[PDB]
Amino acid sequence: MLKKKQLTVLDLHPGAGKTRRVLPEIVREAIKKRLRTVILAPTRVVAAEMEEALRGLPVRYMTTAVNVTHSGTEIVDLMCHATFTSRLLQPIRVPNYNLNIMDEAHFTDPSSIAARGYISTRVEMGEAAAIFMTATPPGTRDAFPDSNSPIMDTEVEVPERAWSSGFDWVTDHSGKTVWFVPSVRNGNEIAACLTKAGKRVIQLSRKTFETEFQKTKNQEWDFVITTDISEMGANFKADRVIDSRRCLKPVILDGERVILAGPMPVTHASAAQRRGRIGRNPNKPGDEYMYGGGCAETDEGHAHWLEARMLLDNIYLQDGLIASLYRPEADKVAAIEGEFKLRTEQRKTFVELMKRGDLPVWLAYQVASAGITYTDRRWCFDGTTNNTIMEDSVPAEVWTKYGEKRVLKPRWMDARVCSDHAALKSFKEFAAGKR
Ligand SMILES: OCc1ccc(-n2cnc3ccccc32)cc1
Repeated sequence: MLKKKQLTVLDLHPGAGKTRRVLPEIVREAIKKRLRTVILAPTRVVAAEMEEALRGLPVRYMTTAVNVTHSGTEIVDLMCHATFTSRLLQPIRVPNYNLNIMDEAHFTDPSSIAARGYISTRVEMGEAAAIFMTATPPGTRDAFPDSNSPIMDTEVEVPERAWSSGFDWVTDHSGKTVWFVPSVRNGNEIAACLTKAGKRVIQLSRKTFETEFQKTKNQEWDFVITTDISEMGANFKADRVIDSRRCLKPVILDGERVILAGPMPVTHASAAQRRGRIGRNPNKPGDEYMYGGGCAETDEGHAHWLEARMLLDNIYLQDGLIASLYRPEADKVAAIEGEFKLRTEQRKTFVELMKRGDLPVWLAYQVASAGITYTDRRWCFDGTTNNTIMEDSVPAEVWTKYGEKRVLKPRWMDARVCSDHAALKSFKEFAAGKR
């Protein structure tokens, strides 16, 4: 695998030991061959699990998820997918890694797709080697891969709302269930219904995942209600997955706004990862996978692949060359390489709107490309009436940094800034000039 110009897809089935068995063998070989190596973890939770798998090996943990004293002599770096792409975008030196290892390489967040684009382009140029570790590479059509123990697969109607009757199988279960929902708001309603029926429920989503995932270890629980973030190497001692088989799809309409379309079917890769949360213990056969819909290739025309192009157009590779998307996922977007390349000062603005602003990539791009500076929030208030953001069925209002109460009416509307109470709170703080 470690030979230059090679990209290896390590596609062992979920739970086959890619992270805890194969990765340390790769890292030992890389250190023997003096290969400057990066390991990319999808989440801080996975970064911390990797530290335990790699304990004893000289690895620099570029994450405060790991409390360690480095020797200063490590040639293997470990960081999150998003940290890698973030450092590439910023005026910070990123070494030209001889070996690029991406764990949970199916992750479809924009920064992960961009990282795979950059890495696969370096390999195609003859500059580097890469290993992409995932049971579900792009375009996989198999939702039911192999497992460590037999799984009971059942197609069944799954609730997406509070229910009073007709789903006794949900609550009659005496084990632990991981339940994949299409959104935070949908999970909130299911979680409230289970709580009212006497169940102990933990909710996971992107913003809460590091903090809340620890509860799955520290407290007894009956249900984990999760969004798709638990597709990225989240491990549970569970005996059942309930899978809506539904997700939200960010869609750019008419180049001018982002909507959260659906819910609609998950990809086969997502469904396989959701199912792959169970059947992991060869001593516990008959874990259950209950699934409530079919799969579809809903990654086609998904905003994340366009956002990945906006990130890659703004990463230096060599002169004016621009990294391509990883070939198997390159058709998911109709984009022109370089169309989103910003001049130096607009690029800095773009980066700060994502990093400090915490805005979605698409929205950061609209603001930066308009020649707006990071602290200029006038655009949060001067949009069309149809861009009015609602809070409890009334227009949302903030006090501007000038001390004026104004209706939130962004010039560019991206549904992800108000998809749940926490998102809208963060966007209100941004519009007010509070970060
Ligand atoms: O680019 C942002 C960012 C992310 C991670 C870190 N970081 C945390 N612990 C570290 C140890 C070694 C090198 C970098 C480290 C710094 C900066």
